[PDB]
Amino acid sequence: AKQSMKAREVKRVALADKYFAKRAELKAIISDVNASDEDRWNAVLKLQTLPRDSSPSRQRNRCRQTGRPHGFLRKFGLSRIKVREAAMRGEIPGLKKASW
Amino acid sequence: RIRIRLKAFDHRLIDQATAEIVETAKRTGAQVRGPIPLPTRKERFTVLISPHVNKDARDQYEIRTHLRLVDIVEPTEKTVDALMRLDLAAGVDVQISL
Amino acid sequence: GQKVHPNGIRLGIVKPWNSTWFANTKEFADNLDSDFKVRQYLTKELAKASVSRIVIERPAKSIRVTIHTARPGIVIGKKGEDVEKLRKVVADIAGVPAQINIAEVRKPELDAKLVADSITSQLERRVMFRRAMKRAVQNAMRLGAKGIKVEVSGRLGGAEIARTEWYREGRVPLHTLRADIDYNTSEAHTTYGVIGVKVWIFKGEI
Amino acid sequence: RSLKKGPFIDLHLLKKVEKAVESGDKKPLRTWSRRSTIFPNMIGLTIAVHNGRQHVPVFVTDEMVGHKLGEFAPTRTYR
Amino acid sequence: NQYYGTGRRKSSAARVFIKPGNGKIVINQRSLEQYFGRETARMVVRQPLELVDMVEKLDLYITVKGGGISGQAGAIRHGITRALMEYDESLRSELRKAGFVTRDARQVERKKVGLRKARRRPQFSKR
Amino acid sequence: ARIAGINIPDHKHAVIALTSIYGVGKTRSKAILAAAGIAEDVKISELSEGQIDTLRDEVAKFVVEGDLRREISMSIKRLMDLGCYRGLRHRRGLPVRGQRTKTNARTRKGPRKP
Amino acid sequence: PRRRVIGQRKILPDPKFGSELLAKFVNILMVDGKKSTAESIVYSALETLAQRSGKSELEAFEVALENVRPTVEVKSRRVGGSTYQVPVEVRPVRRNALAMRWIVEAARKRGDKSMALRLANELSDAAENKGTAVKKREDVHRMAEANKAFA
RNA sequence: CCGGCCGGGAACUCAAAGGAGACUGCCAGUGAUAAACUGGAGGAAGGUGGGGAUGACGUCAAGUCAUCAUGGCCCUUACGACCAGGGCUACACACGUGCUACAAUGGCGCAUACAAAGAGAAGCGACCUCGCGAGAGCAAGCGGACCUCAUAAAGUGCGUCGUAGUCCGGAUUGGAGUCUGCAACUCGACUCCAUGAAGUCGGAAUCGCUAGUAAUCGUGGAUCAGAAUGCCACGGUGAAUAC
Ligand SMILES: [Mg+2]
Ligand SMILES: [Mg+2]
Ligand SMILES: [Mg+2]
Repeated sequence: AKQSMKAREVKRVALADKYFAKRAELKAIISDVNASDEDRWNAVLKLQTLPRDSSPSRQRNRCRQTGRPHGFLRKFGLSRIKVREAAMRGEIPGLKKASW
Repeated sequence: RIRIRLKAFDHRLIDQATAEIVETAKRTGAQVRGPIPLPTRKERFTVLISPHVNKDARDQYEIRTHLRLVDIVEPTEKTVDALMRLDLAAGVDVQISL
Repeated sequence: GQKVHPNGIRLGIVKPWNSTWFANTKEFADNLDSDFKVRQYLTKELAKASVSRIVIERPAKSIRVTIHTARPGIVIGKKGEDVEKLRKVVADIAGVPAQINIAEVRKPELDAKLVADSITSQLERRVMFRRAMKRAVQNAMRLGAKGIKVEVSGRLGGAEIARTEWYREGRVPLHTLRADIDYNTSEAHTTYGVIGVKVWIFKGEI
Repeated sequence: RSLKKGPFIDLHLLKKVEKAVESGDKKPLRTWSRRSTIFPNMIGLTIAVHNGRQHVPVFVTDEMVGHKLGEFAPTRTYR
Repeated sequence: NQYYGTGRRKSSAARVFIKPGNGKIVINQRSLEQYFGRETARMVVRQPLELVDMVEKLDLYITVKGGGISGQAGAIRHGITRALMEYDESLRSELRKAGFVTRDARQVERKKVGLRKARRRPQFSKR
Repeated sequence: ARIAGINIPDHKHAVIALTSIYGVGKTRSKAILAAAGIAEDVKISELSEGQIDTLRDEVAKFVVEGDLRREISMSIKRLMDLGCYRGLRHRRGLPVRGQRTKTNARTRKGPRKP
Repeated sequence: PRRRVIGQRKILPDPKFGSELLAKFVNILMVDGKKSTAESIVYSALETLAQRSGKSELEAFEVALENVRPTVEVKSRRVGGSTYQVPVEVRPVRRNALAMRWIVEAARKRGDKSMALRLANELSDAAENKGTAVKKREDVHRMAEANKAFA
């Protein structure tokens, strides 16, 4: 919930998909079975300048409103104790409680 | 020619969403094929209602998404002219695929 | 958590939905955040105009926002300038075309949320909470209610400890899964502390 | 173990020794890139391996061939 | 001529067909001893037939699937009870006394929250 | 019966004696009997010495007892030479196969002393 | 539980030749839910008994069934606190399961060859009274001979 | 071209809905003819027939102000803010859950039979190619009862092993690797080769369970770039008592 944490997710997501996350021709095409030329280093040369703010592997992939690393689920965008309070309040399309 | 594949939540909603498709296509639309049950997926999982404590407290939430086929077989023009820009029984999803 | 929300188990059975639209899990959360933030902005914009309830629908990305009010005279304003202004901000925050529709309630003593807003305006003025509850329950029972269960909890009246108080007048079936009851939750944060309310009203059986 | 094609060398670890292979490095080096390994070029160094409270000066013999700096750093104090 | 035997024994769909004239028993285009003549439930596929007539009066054509070997071998034991209806009364009142005609509605219980199996509680400590 | 000089794998099948031989395990025996042209359905007490010397010649291509522990010790001396964590741990006589050490390594760390 | 007083289920007879005793005989030894191999090794062990006894299987054990089956067990009557033996009559409704239980406990013994070879030899050992489940009968007879006329 | 692959049927397996039928519906009886219950045919289905969400005033002022909330207090060129690196996996030492075990109702090899529930578009990937395997290229196809993840396993037949820690069993390290994401050792997983213990079915004490349950043997999901025996979920096989 920390201001700095919730802004730290923002400062990462504003640029990750704005940068090498899509600017990825130097990601996989360079890293192949091609010549053992400078390419093997040229891969790391760009990444040494690149921040670890921008990499698909980096971000926690959590909720947005909370700022909490846990409770988030991939399909929703919200943490557990908020998404359930909206769920059984009704604000999830077609989501209800059944049994077997 | 119009393979109609509609997907919706409720069986008492998709029935009243298919009623209009299957009614308009007989008065105009030349002997559509028919509706098939087309079994469905319900997305059954157990989501953590858990607060900081008491893991043993759980929730078993689902979303029942119904699946149905129509497959208007003939390439009749009045079919598309009756099925240009209509959406009924909001809470569903319909499409017109040739 | 022994008592579940006595509508979350009755949602897709007898009671209307509140986020009524079909889609797929690639823009779903983007729809969800846009719905939540704009719903809270509209309840921060129309609270003094009494919003009993708000319903969200997304048909073919021409969404429908229904706002059930008791005082629409100040909602529309001058021939709808306020609503035509509101149609802009919702579409700004949501990125989708919006069709906004006001709905009406005649007697505002039919919504548990609309009376809980009254309680929230009541107990933030250093007023007698019994004079609020015992009065609203009789004002509701004289017009009619086969069951009402109104609970106030917390710092009520300067208890300085955890205390719950309930007024039950009538048949309140919080277990029978055939009936229809209205219920909503509200809090009022006075200088002492927060005061939580739980208002159950059983009117419909089918 | 590590990569199939190209051992991972950092650019701050690589280059500082590249042009000093010509000179002798004269000194320990403030290495904050402990995640890379050693190649013939870096043997003979007095490098300062990152270990937190300080940076340990470690001599690099020719036997430190296929090993990384972060491994012989005293993070396991244990008395 | 042709008479159908139904069945749903233990999530195992039984789809049987019976003809008069012979005593061959083919399981999904495979024979008796080819599949389970010496295996689990090797004879309850005949006990319906061996209650009255099996060897050469009535020949069978079975197609049972959707489970385990034992479930497929019992799907037929229950399918023949529904297949023997050309003498419905004399074939149904004869076997209801010994059973073999009930569905045996037995479903494998699902994983229940907390319960580490269908019924097993997680282990305690007490202290 | 005599292979490797010291080991007597009597009454062991052709490849079982080689899996039980000092130096190699499960698949190298299969590889040896495939490179030598022998089946693995009979004990060692039936094959004559005309082929046992050939098995001993064929197994002379891998690392054997005398160099097995000595290559292991060359690596361990590299550990006593470098100073890395697996030299530090190995120089304290500690169990042998991975990473976890705090709560459960008791068999090869011995029973509790006090 | 404290409330209900129901009994056991119906026992499925064997499809080869109907024997409730044999069915239980297998289902007491049953382990782990893998009954295919158990059936592979028990009926194979009993058609091999068919020659060991000279006659069929239902009568192969009836000459020894009695030998396993005693007249007494123990149930402690408490007149202030006790934990030692007090003899009582054993119930025949489950004395069959008791007899098929102790002889499979003994069949796990004599272990040099596989199961099918040894449990039938144990059946012969109860035929000629050379089994340990046969001595269990005298052991409970001794656990009854001592304290008579208790309650 | 014995692949429903091609016409064809829309019987059928099955499938999504609307209903249906289970109901003490009838009968014998100790008993207050009551109530009901042991119970009998009928009965696809015997007593709430399956099972589940459902927690009644509340209680320990139980836990939670580090899900969130918001008074009261305090700090605020610092208790705020930022970077690299380590830690949580450090370990004489207790205990608490579970897989592997502590072999022959078993181990190794060819052979070979059938699931249900799931998931899949900045994601899965048939097929083909290289390899013992891990896995790397080419990459049509599916936002899906059609294309795929993905070949179910114990099973069934059969050979051998035949009592020694022995073809049981495999770990806390060697050596060479394989993928992931800048990045694999302090700190990821996986495959192969090499070594091979403990333990020979157990003391106090104590835990799970009334059926298709226990026991169980595989599968998938989540979390996710990666990262479980575990969590949650699918189904296969299949007991025991209830005096
Ligand atoms: Mg150690
Ligand atoms: Mg406490
Ligand atoms: Mg217990």
